[PDB]
Amino acid sequence: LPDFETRCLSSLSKVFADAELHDLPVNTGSAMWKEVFSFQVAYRSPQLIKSLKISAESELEPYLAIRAVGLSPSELPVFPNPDEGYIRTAPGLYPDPLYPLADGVHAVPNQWRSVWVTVSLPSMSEFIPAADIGAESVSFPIDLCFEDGKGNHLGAEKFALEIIFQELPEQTLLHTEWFHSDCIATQYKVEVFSEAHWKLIESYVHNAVNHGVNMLLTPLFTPPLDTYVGGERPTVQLIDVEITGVNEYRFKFDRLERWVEMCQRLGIQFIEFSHLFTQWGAKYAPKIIAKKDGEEKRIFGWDTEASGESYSLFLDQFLPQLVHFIRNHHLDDKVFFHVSDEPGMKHAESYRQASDILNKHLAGFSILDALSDYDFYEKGLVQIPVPSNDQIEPFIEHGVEPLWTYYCCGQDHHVSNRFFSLSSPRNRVLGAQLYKFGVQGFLHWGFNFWYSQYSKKVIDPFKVTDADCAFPSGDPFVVYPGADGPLDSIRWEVFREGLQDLRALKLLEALAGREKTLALLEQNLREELTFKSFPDDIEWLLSTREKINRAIKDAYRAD
Ligand SMILES: CC1=N[C@@H]2[C@@H](O)[C@@H](O)[C@@H](CO)O[C@@H]2S1
Ligand SMILES: [Br-]
Ligand SMILES: [Br-]
Repeated sequence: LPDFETRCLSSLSKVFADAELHDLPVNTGSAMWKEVFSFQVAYRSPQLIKSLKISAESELEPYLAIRAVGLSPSELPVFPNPDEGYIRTAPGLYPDPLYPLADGVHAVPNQWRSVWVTVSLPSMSEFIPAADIGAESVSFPIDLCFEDGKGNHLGAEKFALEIIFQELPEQTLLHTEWFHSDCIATQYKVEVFSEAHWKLIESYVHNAVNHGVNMLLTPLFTPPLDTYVGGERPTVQLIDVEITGVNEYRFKFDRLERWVEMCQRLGIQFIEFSHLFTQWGAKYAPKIIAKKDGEEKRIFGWDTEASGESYSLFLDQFLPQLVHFIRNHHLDDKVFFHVSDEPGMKHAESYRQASDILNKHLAGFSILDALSDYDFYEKGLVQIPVPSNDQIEPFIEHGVEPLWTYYCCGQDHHVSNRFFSLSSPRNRVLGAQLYKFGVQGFLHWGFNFWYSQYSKKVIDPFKVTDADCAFPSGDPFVVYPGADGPLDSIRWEVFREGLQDLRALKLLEALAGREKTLALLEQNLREELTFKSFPDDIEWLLSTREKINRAIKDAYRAD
């Protein structure tokens, strides 16, 4: 029999196959009802052992999954001059995708590998095992077993999960991760809005909702994002347009009704309409296709100026009809609009002209856009600014409400992000930051972006994770394409943990008040928590959440 060693670890370790493992063992934790709780087990052999049999024994087995932590390439792990908090800076193989056990799991000579364990807890009232509804908590063991192909025992670890008998309350943070339907169609080689495409969209949206996405980017017309000037992405257009004469249109909303019904069925709460003017300037219209005498033709795009009377007349016809749709489906308090993403100060006049067209028709509706110039908000050009987390200080200082934030490739220094080359505490700490600063919404551009920069070519996300050496690996997507639907990354699992932390902090505030809650979160910090300053440390984050959980368990409750 070969030598075989194991180590039980938290969800916040990243186990590399080319390095010694310094992380300390973790064999206990706590959670609430409705929480997803995760851990992992690292293992190593001097020998090549193929097709390990890995099993768990627990009363929690109906709620438990086990997956293999796979390795992904990164050619651009970092931009120049990365800060000292980065875990690695070299190109190589990084732990990231989570694969089904049925795909096969191996021990590879003198390499630490990992399996990842997910426990998706129900409500107390749906829980199948016996449980004392009058106890403050109950602990359950989870035993994980490794055998070879022939049934010889190789290793084991025991984890003890304490479940506290309170429910993690429903998320009220607004959270959008931009959803690229085109990337689904080109990966799976299906036509846009075929029945095969709709089935895949549903699977991808269900994953998003399960990970705390409650606001979905909704493609009225092909979203004008990450597209070179004079280029295109695959047509994704929910609105049907018939051109009936020069500057004269008729509209049908049937595909939009299908999309909205899908959102309501799967648990999306807010409809975020796609941008109506081109990125980084608001200079042009999106690609728009229409039918003339049965035949499809492009009527708007990079050859139709945003300020031209042609696009103005089109929107004067379209937008009142979309408002009628919104009122007829009782969506009045459930919608957001976009003008144009990421304008600079040099683009303020064009952004204003575009905003003025929408404001003729969309009075009473929420309008937001990603942009970070406070000087740009002062002049009333944008209703809800969404500043980046490294530029948020002036928005906080001036009491802007509702407060939103985002991050992307530009947020490479100090702040929370989700790059391969950053630690899992640096990802998960966002939750605590959103709590302390009273943030109302979080936006990310990259649920499943699987093209290169400017959408010049299709890439394979299992081979190219940096959009062809443009964006640090991890920025453009959190899910990979499995055979029948999405595969999670460890980064996506850790992001959900941050959201859960925010929900736990808000519960402790309901029970004990904001002053005591903030005092607990900041206990023994050398410096105040900010978006740029925090302990990047596994023990700090785990012990802080354990303290929050203990305070909830011990609090005096009303019925
Ligand atoms: C809201 C955003 N808009 C941009 C996206 O379209 C991408 O280019 C991304 C790259 O990191 O950067 C920003 S994040
Ligand atoms: Br051996
Ligand atoms: Br929340």
